[PDB]
Amino acid sequence: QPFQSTLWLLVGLSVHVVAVMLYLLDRFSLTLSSAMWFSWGVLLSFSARILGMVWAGFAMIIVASYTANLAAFLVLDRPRITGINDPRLRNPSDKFIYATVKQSSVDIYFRRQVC
Amino acid sequence: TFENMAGVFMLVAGGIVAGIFLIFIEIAYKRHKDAR
Amino acid sequence: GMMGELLSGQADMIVAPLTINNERAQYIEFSKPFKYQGLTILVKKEIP
Amino acid sequence: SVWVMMFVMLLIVSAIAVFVFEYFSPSFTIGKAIWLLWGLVFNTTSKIMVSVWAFFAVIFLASYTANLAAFMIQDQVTGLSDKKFQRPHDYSPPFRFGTVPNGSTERNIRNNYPYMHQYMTKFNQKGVEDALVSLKTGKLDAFIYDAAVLNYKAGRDEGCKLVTIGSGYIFATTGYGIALQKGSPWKRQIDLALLQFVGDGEMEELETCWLTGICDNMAGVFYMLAAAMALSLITFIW
Amino acid sequence: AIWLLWGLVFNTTSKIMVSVWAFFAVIFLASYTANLAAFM
Ligand SMILES: *[C@@H]1O[C@H](CO)[C@@H](O)[C@H](O)[C@H]1NC(C)=O
Repeated sequence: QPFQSTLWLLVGLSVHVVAVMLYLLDRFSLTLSSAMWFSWGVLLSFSARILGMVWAGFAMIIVASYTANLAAFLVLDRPRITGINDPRLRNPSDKFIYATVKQSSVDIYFRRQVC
Repeated sequence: TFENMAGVFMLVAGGIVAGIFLIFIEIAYKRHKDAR
Repeated sequence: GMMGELLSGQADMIVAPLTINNERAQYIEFSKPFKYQGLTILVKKEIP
Repeated sequence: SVWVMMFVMLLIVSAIAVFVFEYFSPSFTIGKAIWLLWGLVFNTTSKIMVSVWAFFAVIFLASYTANLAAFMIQDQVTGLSDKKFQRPHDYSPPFRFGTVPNGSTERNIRNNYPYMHQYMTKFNQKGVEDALVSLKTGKLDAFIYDAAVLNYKAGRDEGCKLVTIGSGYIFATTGYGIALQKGSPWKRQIDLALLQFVGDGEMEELETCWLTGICDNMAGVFYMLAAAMALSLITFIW
Repeated sequence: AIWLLWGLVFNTTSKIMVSVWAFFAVIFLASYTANLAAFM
């Protein structure tokens, strides 16, 4: 997933910091993995209601961002060459090499054509 | 705001207004059916 | 119009947004231009 | 007005079912309504009318997400009226501006900003092409020269890293043309021909011959995280 | 097992490794649906 690989750790950090806060809240009115199980189940009541709401918001934000990124990348990358009208032909660098066979009609056309 | 949003906003009010009357008449219909 | 009024003596100096054409320049001298603009197409807004 | 619309709709839907539940009482207090409302999103014969509304809301949010995804697929100094040009010593990195000597824009700058020579003299060059390599190597920050030359340099630049400031900002246009000596009677013969060439399209067809050129999520996540942290801390306090 | 497999789509410590696979499959099918929508 080369779609901003530096930002994928942020999602993991976000989904990890919630677990310890949930466990602390549960301990302040279910020891090791119950909080993680509940979080993953709701990702798949006062404070608990707010936690569910923020988890739903996180899921909605994640799915919306994924859909937007996919839609953008489908058109921005991996969709060209036009021809003489392309200004890069008039100023060709070493990156692109234009070549043909000598003593042909192409040489005569290039010699006769202006600009 | 948008046309779809405006349509949904106009439709939900009519839907809930119709549903209130539907529930009110359905309660009476169920009570009458149970009485019979 | 304005060119006819100038040629008839009713006016001497023309200060207005007047374009530059070959026919106009063949009879009326033009000073330095103010701004460089062209012609565009105007279309009324269409609701979505 | 979607925000106010949903704000006034949530209040209505937080009682449209509470009234029915209260009428059915003769079930518990508003906690049930809150639970149902917050479980309705994502994943008794009166629940059909709220299930259909939930399905409609799911369709609406899917359409909103699709519209946002479709919309998501489609800076520097604003000109010479910035205080940085007047006082380049305000910031730790000094501004590196200059131009070739014995030119034409230097006198125009002098007639308007005569105090810029103290900085122009320290960054003078011996050629227009030296500005490009100076900028590439960091020896200069910007190049002050004619707009036409800059457009060609941007068009022929490798990688398109060089670009004119803004959307082609032009100040003191005074476009140049063909010069002619005093007293020459050929001005009336040449100006008409040049105007005819311009108006007949010779300039437009010859433009392509030479004038060739090539032409946030993080903030939202941070704001949402800050809002969630604030809600969590205020809930813990309360 | 058949019921769990057929209910896994859309909406004991060994269920974590199948729940993560279910989430990955949901992401995959969402991507497939997006690609199909964009292909039209
Ligand atoms: C500019 O003119 C001065 C005249 O004294 C001359 O010494 C200098 O070499 C000239 N510079 C360029 C780049 O022509």
